[PDB]
Amino acid sequence: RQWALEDFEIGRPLGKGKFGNVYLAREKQSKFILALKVLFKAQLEKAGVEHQLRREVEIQSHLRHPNILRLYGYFHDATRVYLILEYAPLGTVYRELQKLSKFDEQRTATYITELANALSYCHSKRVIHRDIKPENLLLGSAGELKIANFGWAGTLDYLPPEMIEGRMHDEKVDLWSLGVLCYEFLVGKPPFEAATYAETYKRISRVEFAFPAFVTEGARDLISRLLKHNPSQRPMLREVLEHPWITANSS
Amino acid sequence: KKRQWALEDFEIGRPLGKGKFGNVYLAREKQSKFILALKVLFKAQLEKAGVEHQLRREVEIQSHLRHPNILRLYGYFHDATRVYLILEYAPLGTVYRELQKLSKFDEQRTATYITELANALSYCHSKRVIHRDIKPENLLLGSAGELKIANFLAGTLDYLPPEMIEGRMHDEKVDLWSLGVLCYEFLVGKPPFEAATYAETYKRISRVEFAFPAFVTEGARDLISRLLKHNPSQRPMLREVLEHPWITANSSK
Amino acid sequence: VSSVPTKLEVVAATPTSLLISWDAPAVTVVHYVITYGETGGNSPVQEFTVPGSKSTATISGLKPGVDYTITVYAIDFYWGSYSPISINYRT
Amino acid sequence: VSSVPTKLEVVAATPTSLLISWDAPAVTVVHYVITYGETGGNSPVQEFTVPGSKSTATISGLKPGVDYTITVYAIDFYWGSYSPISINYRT
Amino acid sequence: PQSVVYQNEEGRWVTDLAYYTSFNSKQNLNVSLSDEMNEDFRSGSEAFDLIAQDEEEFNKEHQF
Amino acid sequence: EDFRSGSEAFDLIAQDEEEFNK
Ligand SMILES: Nc1ncnc2c1ncn2[C@@H]1O[C@H](COP(=O)(O)OP(=O)(O)O)[C@@H](O)[C@H]1O
Ligand SMILES: Nc1ncnc2c1ncn2[C@@H]1O[C@H](COP(=O)(O)OP(=O)(O)O)[C@@H](O)[C@H]1O
Ligand SMILES: [Mg+2]
Repeated sequence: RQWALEDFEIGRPLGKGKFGNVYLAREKQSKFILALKVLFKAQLEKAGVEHQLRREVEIQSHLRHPNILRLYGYFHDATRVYLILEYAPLGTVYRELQKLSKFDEQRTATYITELANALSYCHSKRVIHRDIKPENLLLGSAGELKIANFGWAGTLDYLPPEMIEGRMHDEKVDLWSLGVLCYEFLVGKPPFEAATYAETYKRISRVEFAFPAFVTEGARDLISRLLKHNPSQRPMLREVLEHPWITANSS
Repeated sequence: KKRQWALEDFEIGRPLGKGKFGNVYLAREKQSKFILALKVLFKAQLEKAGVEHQLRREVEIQSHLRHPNILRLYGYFHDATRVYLILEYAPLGTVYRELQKLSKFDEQRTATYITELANALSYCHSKRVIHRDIKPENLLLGSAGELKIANFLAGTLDYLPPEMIEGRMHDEKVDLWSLGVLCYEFLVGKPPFEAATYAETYKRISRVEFAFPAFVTEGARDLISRLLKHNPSQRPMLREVLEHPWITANSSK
Repeated sequence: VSSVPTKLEVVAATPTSLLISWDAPAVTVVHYVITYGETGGNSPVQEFTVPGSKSTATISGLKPGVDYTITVYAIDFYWGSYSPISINYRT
Repeated sequence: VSSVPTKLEVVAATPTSLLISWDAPAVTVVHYVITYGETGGNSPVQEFTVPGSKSTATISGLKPGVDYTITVYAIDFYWGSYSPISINYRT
Repeated sequence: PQSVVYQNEEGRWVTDLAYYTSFNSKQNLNVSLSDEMNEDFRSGSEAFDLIAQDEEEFNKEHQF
Repeated sequence: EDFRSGSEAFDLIAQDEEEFNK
């Protein structure tokens, strides 16, 4: 539609990021609770992020799922760009993990099944995310998972072999990322984390990881299934949702 | 042992170029008197533009690729303020500069370039590597006027196939799209899809809407029309390009 | 709202022709779209385009003594149209 | 020159132990690799790491009477060791 | 003859480009450099200063 | 909680941007 700031009421800051601030906001008619991300044109143009942002919008815009954070629209003025985004009361999973250190089996498997559902939809539309990670994972009213940020240290922890190596890739990259995420949830740090780019890269290419003692036979099995070098020996998303460990522990 | 590269290993000569991220200089390795290009990138600006990750990854990738039509990386090292790349010297500049001097290329030069690239890309595919930047500004010319692919909105968007601009699954057939855009940019001087605005540019790519100037031969039109197909499965295979009657009729190779 | 362009004035006019002007917006603009039509008189709106370097626009072949509405839109390369500005004019 | 850290000195000493120090490097270091070996040879060089946050390190268990070469290496996340710096010390 | 090497994911010996790698071969540079160009080669101090010059030039053009 | 509207909101965002510079 057509929009300007005049079309809705601004609350006060809901977090401050690299290019500007999300604020709470309400449409003047309808009275919808929504988030309003704002980005300063001059800093955007300065970092050369403008092209990337524009494509990400257009991609996100065509995805509608209770588990994928929705983008309602965008608009701009001389100095800034504005994203009408779904509000997410309970923040980022990254923040929730830095609080609790690690997550119980029940919480994790829930989070997984949400993520898997989201990605079943994406893959229905031939879209791949390639950057599923905790900083990208926002928590809903019911503590529901909303995946955000579609478009493209810890710049490589969730990446599979075939992408560090510039090789052909498919949807099985989200499955790798999912296994990485399962591990991080249960264990509190990623499985291939090393001190250096090169040592991390060494670890991923060899799928060299180990489990803390306390990790259960169930999670071990599923995580192990997901982190296989060969992408064609990773499971389908159906098989994850049907996994004994997942059924057992998901809300 | 385990000796590191250092600036001291090099005689530094005249600047060959000045870029977004720093200068390239002609250089000569001291023990071996090899003639090299030394790219210096400033870490400040790499951080500013957030590409340090992309760079590091592409350096690892180029280390495994050896082909006469791919620019050779020999090494890399760093300072407090710079990453340095030791590259093969390409003494005849970029095809961009050559495409500006001439406006457009004739059929013979074009097809010869396409052939060289098709070999380069067939090699990369045989190593499972895809999506190489084959835009004219990333093609250097070697000492016999052979193409060197280097890997270190104008028409940028035009070179990206629909599946990539929509975030869909993509295979080796993306390199066949790029090659068609390039073939056209060679014969014509401009890319086929560029429009006034992002939205219009994207509309044309996704709907594969474009036109040939009238001087373009039917043969060229056949090749380009097939490379620029929406459905990747429908795009030719590299061998089908190398053996295209337009290509074989017109190439030095 | 505060919009692009900022101030839209009709700065000369005849029974059947007029000239609109605006303040050059500093923000880089690809081109301006200009819509004009008979105000709330249920004939089709009419539309043309002006390069972003230009700051005026001239319309001729209008109807004498009619109230007309003139909308100017500026277009950014990436982000689409800015919030528009409108003016009403008789004759 | 062009090495990180920049100047490197043995600040202290026990008969069998020494403390080395350097200037906080401005660039961000992940960790430092510190190595030391009998400058003679026929004996293998010894290595250990120190957090990027530090600018000093102890070396213990040295032999009374031997000359040692001590090399410091600063490790960047993406790019690896900078050019190293080193120094000699006796007993 | 000098190079650092390591074994890969599959156990194949491949050469690390972070270390000095001697150019152990007669080079096939099919190119004559003018005397003028061959004369512009600087090593040592005079060489660090060339790049230094160009960095302070670069930085203040991007307002570093 | 407290949803400002109008030029109050305008001032809010503008001030935030001014600050963004630092
Ligand atoms: N829908 C939302 N609900 C709640 N907080 C949000 C929402 N969208 C973004 N935020 C907040 O915006 C801030 C900036 O995060 P993000 O949008 O990822 O920007 P950046 O990557 O620049 O930090 C964070 O505090 C994040 O929690
Ligand atoms: N290997 C090389 N041999 C010869 N000239 C080179 C080489 N690499 C770069 N150049 C020259 O230096 C210029 C700047 O390098 P370029 O790759 O364009 O930098 P950037 O990627 O920062 O734009 C090139 O346009 C070309 O003229
Ligand atoms: Mg712009």
